[PDB]
Amino acid sequence: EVETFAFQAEIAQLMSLIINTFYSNKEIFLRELISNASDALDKIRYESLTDPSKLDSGKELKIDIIPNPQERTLTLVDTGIGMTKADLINNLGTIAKSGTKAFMEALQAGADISMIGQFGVGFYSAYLVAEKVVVITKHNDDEQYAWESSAGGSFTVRADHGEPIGRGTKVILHLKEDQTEYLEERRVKEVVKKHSQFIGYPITLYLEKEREKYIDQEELNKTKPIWTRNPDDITQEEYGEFYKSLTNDWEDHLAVKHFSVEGQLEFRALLFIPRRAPFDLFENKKKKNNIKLYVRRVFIMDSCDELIPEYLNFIRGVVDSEDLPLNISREMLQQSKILKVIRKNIVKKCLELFSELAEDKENYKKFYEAFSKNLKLGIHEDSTNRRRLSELLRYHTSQSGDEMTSLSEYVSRMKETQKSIYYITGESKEQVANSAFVERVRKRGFEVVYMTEPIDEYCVQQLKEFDGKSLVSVTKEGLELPEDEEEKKKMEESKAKFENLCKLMKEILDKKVEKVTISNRLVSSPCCIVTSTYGWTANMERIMKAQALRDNSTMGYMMAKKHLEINPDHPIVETLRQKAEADKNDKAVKDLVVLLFETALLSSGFSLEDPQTHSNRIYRMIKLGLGID
Amino acid sequence: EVETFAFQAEIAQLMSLIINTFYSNKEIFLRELISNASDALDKIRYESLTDPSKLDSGKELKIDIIPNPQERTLTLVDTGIGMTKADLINNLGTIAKSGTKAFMEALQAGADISMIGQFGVGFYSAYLVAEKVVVITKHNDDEQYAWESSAGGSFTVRADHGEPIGRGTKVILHLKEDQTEYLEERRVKEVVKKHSQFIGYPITLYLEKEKYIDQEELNKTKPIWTRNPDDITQEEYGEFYKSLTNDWEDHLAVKHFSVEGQLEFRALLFIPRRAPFDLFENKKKKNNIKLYVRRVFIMDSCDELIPEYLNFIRGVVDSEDLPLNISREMLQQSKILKVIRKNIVKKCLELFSELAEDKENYKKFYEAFSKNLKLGIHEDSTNRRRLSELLRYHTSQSGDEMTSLSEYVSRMKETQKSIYYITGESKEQVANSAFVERVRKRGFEVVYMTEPIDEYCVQQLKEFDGKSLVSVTKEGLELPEDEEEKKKMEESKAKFENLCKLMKEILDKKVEKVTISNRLVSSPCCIVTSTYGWTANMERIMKAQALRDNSTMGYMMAKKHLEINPDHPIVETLRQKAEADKNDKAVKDLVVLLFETALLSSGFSLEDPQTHSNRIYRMIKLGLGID
Amino acid sequence: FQGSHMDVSLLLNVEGVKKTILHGGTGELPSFITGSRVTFHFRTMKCDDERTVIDDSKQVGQPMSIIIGNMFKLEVWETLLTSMRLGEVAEFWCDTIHTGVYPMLSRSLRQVAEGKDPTSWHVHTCGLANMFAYHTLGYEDLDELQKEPQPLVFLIELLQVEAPN
Ligand SMILES: Nc1ncnc2c1ncn2[C@@H]1O[C@H](COP(=O)(O)OP(=O)(O)NP(=O)(O)O)[C@@H](O)[C@H]1O
Ligand SMILES: Nc1ncnc2c1ncn2[C@@H]1O[C@H](COP(=O)(O)OP(=O)(O)NP(=O)(O)O)[C@@H](O)[C@H]1O
Ligand SMILES: [Mg+2]
Ligand SMILES: [Mg+2]
Repeated sequence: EVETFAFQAEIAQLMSLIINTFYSNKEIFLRELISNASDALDKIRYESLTDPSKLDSGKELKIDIIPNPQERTLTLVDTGIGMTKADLINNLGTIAKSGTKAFMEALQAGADISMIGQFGVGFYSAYLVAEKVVVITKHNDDEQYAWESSAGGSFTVRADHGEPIGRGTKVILHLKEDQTEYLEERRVKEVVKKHSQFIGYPITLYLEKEREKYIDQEELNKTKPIWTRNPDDITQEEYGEFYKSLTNDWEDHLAVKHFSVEGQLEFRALLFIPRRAPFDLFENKKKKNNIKLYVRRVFIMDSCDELIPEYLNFIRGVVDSEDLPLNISREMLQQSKILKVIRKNIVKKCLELFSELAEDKENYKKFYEAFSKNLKLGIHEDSTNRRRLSELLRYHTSQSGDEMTSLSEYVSRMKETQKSIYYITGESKEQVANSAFVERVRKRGFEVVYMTEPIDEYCVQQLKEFDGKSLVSVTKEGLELPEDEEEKKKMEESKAKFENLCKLMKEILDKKVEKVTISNRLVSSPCCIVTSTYGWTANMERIMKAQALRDNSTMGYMMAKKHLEINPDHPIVETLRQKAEADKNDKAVKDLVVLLFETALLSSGFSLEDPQTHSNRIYRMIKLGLGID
Repeated sequence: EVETFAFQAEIAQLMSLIINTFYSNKEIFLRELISNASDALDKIRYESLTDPSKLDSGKELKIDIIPNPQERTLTLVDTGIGMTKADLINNLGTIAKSGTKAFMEALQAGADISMIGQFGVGFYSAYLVAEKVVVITKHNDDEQYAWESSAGGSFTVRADHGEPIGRGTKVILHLKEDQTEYLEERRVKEVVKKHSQFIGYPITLYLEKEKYIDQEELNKTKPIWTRNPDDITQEEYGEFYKSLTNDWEDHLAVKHFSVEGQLEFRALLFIPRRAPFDLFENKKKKNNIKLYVRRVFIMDSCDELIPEYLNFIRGVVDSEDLPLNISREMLQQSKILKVIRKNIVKKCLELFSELAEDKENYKKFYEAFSKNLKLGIHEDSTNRRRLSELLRYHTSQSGDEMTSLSEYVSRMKETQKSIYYITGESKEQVANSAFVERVRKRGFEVVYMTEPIDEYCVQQLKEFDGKSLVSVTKEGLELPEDEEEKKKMEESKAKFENLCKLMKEILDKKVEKVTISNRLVSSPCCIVTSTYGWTANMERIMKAQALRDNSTMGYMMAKKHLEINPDHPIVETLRQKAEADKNDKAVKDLVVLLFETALLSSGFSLEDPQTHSNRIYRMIKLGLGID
Repeated sequence: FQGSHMDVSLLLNVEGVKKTILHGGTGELPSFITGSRVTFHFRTMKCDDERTVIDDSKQVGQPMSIIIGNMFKLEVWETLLTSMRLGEVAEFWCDTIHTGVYPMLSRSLRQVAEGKDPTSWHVHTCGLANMFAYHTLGYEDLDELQKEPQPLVFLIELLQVEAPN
C-alpha cells in the first residue's frame, strides 16, 4: 500500500554542483579555509580554559601561510585542535555535515565563542583552485594522519609518518596551472586584507627572499577589531589608529559613534565621520564601499544602497552581527526586511550622532563645510527624517555676518509680528546680498537667509516649512509683508495712478512678461523680474537648463511665467509714465522699455535669449553718449 | 596501510540547506516547477516524432494551474511523459540526480531540443512554500502512483487508484499558513508574466468565478527570436514589441541576429520611435535588456550587458548554454558578460550605420537619442571613431536640416584644414554670436552645437578624419593668411599695442592678456577663453553641476583674454582719447563697461550684475537728462 | 552624471483623475479658446492589470477630432485636453465617477464609421426605449461597463489644434 523510503543524493554530481555553481569568485577559498582554521583555534582556546595541560603541545595560537612556487603548493598551517581519524571520516568525509555546529550545540548555557562554521561545505571550496588537497592532522589525543583527495569522489586516509606537527592541521593545495597567481605575495596579501583582515588570531605569511636567501615573516592582521570591546573603555587614540588602518588615510576621524542594539536583531555598529571629503566622493556608480558588513568578523558585502541611503555614503565604518541568515556563498543575506531594519537603526543613530556633534562649534563647522551637499541631498530624499535634518542646517544670513547660523537661531531672532522665513537663493553670497529683491526687506530689518549653492534649490523644493513657519522665497511673487493702513493707502493710490503705464508696458512686451505691475519689494532699483507662483524659480530654471542629460521639450513644461515689478517711487519710472502720458506711442519710450526689461532680465539671473541684440543696443547708446557720430 | 573511503552526505542537513540557503526569494518556486514540467512535455513531444501512438493516451499538451483556497492547495497539472516507480525513486528521491541530463545525453548526435534541468535539485524548491507535496503521476507504461513527502528526510510511494489523470503528472502543494498570498489571481499572474512568460507550450490558469469555472491563457506572445529572421514580417515584429513593452506606438527599428561559436546566443533589439519622457529620474538601469537562458528569465541587465548610454534599447538576449549560479539568478563568469557587451555594442553600431541611409527614420532616431549618442562618445573611447560618423549638427550653410561631419569634410575648402565649431545654449545666440561673425565672411562653414552635453562630447572628440576640431571660442585661432593680411595685422598691432597695455593696466586682475583680434569683423571687442582652460560654456555648465567640488573649480577655470577689433570706430576713438589723455575717469569707466558687455555677450556669468545694471541706469539718466 | 531628473510640483487639481506624462511635447501651451478644432489620437483600456484595450484610435487609422464647444460628450476629457501641451503623449487614470456616460459614447464612436451617422437623434431614442422595455444591445463594452463600472485609463496623443472655424 504505502511504502516509505529515505532521501538519497548522488555524491559525484553533488560534488560537481558544489564546485561549479555555489561560488562565483574563486578567490574566496582562503576566506573559507581561514574561517575553518579560526574555529579550529577557538575550540582549543575554550578547551584551554578548563584544561591548561591540553596546551602543553603548543603554547602559541597562530596561522601561517607558506607559498611554495618550486612545487606550486600553497600551505596553510594552524596549531588548532586538530581532527582525529574518526573526525576525519565523519566531519570532512560527509558533505553538509558540520562538526563545528555539533561542537557549538554541545556547549553549556552562554559562553564567549563565535564559531564561524554553520553549513559544512566550506572546505570543498578549496577545489575551486587546487587540483589536489592534502590535510596533515595531529590531534592531541591520537596519532598524526594524512588525508589526500582530488575531488574524485574518494579520499584516502593514511597513517602519517612525516615531520611531526605537534598539534594542529596543515593543508597543502597543489594549485592547478591556471590558478597560479595565488602564489604571488601581492595577491595573497590583497585577499587577506579584503576578506580575513579582522580575524582575532595572528596570521603571518612566510616567504623566501634574498638580501642572502633568508626567510621573511610578516603579520597581516596587526589591527584588532575594536567593536567587540566596550565603547566606553576605548580611547580616542585607539579610534584614530583603527580609522587609519581601515581607511589608509593619515588624517584622523572627525567623530565616532559606537553602539550596539540587542534583541531579536542584535548587532554592533561603529561609524566614523571622515575628516576630509574625498575628491571622487560622487560618481561611485554602485561602488559604494562605505559600510562593510561583517558576520563573526568575516566580510560579507558592501552596502550597495541596501544598508545606507545614498546621501549618507560619506560615512565610513563597520557593522557586525552574530546571528544572521546567510547565503550559501556567504556573500549576501536571505531577507531584505532585515536590511531595512538595519537601515532604520543606522539612520536614527546617525542623526543622533550629528545632533551630538553639533555642540562642537568648530568641528561642526568643518563637518558642515565638508558634507552640506550630502545633508541637503538627504533633505531632498529622506522624507520621514526631514525635521532632524532641517535642524542640522547652517546658513549665511543677512544679519549673521561671515559666520553661519542655524534656522533655530533665526527663529529666536525672528520678529514678533513676522510669520514666515524669508530666503533668497543665488550663485554667490555677494551677488545675493546686493540684489534688488532684498533691498526693501533688509530696509525693514527682517533677517534673510542666503542660499548660495545650486543644491539649495532642491533643499527648498522639499522643505516647505520649518517649526510651523513657512519658507517664502523673496524672488517669488505674492510677497506680503505685514503692512499698516498708510502703506495700503499708498499701494492703492500707486496702483490707481500707474494703471495706464502698466497697460502700456504689457502691450509693448507682449508674450514676454505675463503681468506687469507695481511692487513692495523694491526701494532703489527701477524694475525687477519675478517668478510666477507655480513655475520654476529663476535660479532653478537656470540650473536645470544646464543639466547634461535633459529633454529640451520637457523644459517647456515648467517654464516660469515672468512678472515685471516696477517701483512707483523711482525717478526713472515717474519720467517714463510722464513721457508715456505725453505720447501714446514713440520709438524712444519703446526702446527704453525694452532696455529696462533686458537689464532686469540680466540682473534677475535669466540668460538672454539673444545677448547680441542687447549688446548692440548698448553699443549704440555708448556711441550716442560720446557723440562719435 | 592506506585506507581509501567514499564521500557521504547528511540528507537532513543537505535538505535544510537547500530549503533555507539556496534560494533568496521564495516566489521563484513556480519558475522551477513549471520549468521541469515543460521538459516532461518536450520529452514526450520528441517521443511523438518517431511514435505518434504514444499520444493515444492524450492528444493535447498543456499546463494547468488550479489554486484552491478552500483546501489551501496549489495544483499544477501537466500531460507530460510522467514518471514510473523506478523513475520516482531514482529521480525525485535522490538529490542532485537529474533524469533530464541523463535523457539529454542519451540523444543521438545533435538534436533540436534543449532542456533546462541540468542541476536536478530544482524540484525541492517547492518546499519554500508548501508544507506537504503530493505528486500524482501516471506514466503510460505503468499504473498511477502517488508520491507524498514533507521534506522530513523520508517520502511515501503509494498506489493511487484515484480519479484517472490520463497521462502525466499533477503536483499538489499544501501551502503553509504564512504563504497564503499565492492563492490570489494577481500574484500568480504577475509571477508567471515575470518569470515564465515565454514558455513554448500553452499555460492555462484555472479559477472559479455566474459561479462558473474559468480558464485564462497566461502566455500568448510566441518567442519569435528562435524563428528565422528572414521569415518574420514587420507586423509580427511590431506585435511582439508591443507585447514586450506595453507601448501604444510601435517600434522604429529592429535588429535580429545570432552569434555562434564558443559562445552561442541570439539577440533581438528594438529602437523605439519616441524616447521615454523622464526615465533618468528613476533608476531605470533595469527592465531594458532581459537575459533568457533556454527561454526562461535569468537576470535584468544593469551596466553589465549594455553600457549606460544604450539603456534605451529594448530587447532580449537568449543563450542555450551559459554557466549559472545554483540560485538560477546570476551568472558565474563576468568575462562572458564582457563578451556579450562587446558583441552587442558592435551589432548596435552596425545597426545605426545601416539605418543611417533612411533620412527620415534617421532624423527621428537622432532627435530621440542624440543625448545618448553623445554620452556614449564621452564614455566609450574605443568606439569614438565609429560613433562620430553618427553625429548630426547644424551648420551655417546647413539651415534647418542637419549634416554629418563627412559632408562637412567633403565640402571643406581645400585650403581649409580644420573643422571649426562653436557651442552655446541656443542656436539663435550662436548664429548671431560675435565670434563667428568673421569666419562666415570668409566662407568657412561653422558647426553649431547647442546642447549642454556637447561640451562633454567635444572634450573627448579631439579630431576627426585626420582633421582637428577647433573651438571658435578658444584663443589662438589662425585662419590661412595672405601676406598683405599679415602686414596689415602686424601694423595694427604695432599701432594699438599702447592702448592694449593701457587697458591691461586699467583692467587689473580681470583679463590676463589684451590683444587685437582676427575673428571680430564688426563687434567692438570679445572675451576669449585661454588655450587649455575650460571654455565659457563648459565653465558655466560645471558651475551649474549640482554635485561638484567648489574649491576645485578655480583649478580648471580658464584665463580670460580680451580681443579688440582694430577697425571698429569705437576702438579707434578710444585709442585716440587714450593717446590724448593718459589717465581719465571717463576712459576707464568706458573700458570697464565695454569689458562687462563683452563678458555678458561671450557667455560668462557676471560677478556682480547689479553694478552693471546700476551703471546702465546712470547712463540712461545722463542720456535722458533726468539727472 | 546626476541621478535626479525631476522635481515634484502641483498639477491635476481636479480629483478623481490621476495623471502621468508618458512622453514630452514641443512648443508652449496650445491656444485653447471656444471654436478651436482639436485633433487627438486616443486609446481607452481597462484599469486592471490586464489593461485590455477597449477602444483604440490607431487600428482605425482615423484620429478622432472635436471642437472647443458645448458638445458635453464628457467633461473630464474636455478638461484634460485643455490641460495639455501639444505633441504630448499622456496617460490619465480616471475613476468610476466620471466614466458614467462612457458606454453610449463608445457605442457611437464604434458605430460612427461602422455605418451609422450622428446626424440623427431619434434612433438613439429608439435604442433607449428598446433598452428600457424591449431588448438589450448585447455589445461587449456595454455589458462590461454598464453592468459593472470601473475606473478607466486613457492614453491621449493630441495631434494639433486649428484656428477657430
Ligand atoms: N583546521 C581544522 N581543524 C579542525 N577541524 C577542521 C579544520 N578545518 C576543517 N575542520 C572540520 O571540517 C568540518 C567541516 O568543514 P567546513 O567546510 O568549515 O564546515 P563548517 O564547520 O560548517 N565551516 P563552514 O563551511 O565555513 O560553515 C568542521 O566541522 C571541522 O570539524
Ligand atoms: N513533472 C515531471 N515530469 C517528469 N519528470 C519529472 C518531473 N519533475 C521532475 N522530473 C524528473 O525528476 C528530476 C528532478 O527534478 P528537478 O529537481 O526539477 O530537476 P530538473 O527537473 O531537471 N530541473 P533542475 O532541478 O532546475 O535542474 C528531473 O530532472 C526529471 O528527470
Ligand atoms: Mg567552513
Ligand atoms: Mg527544476
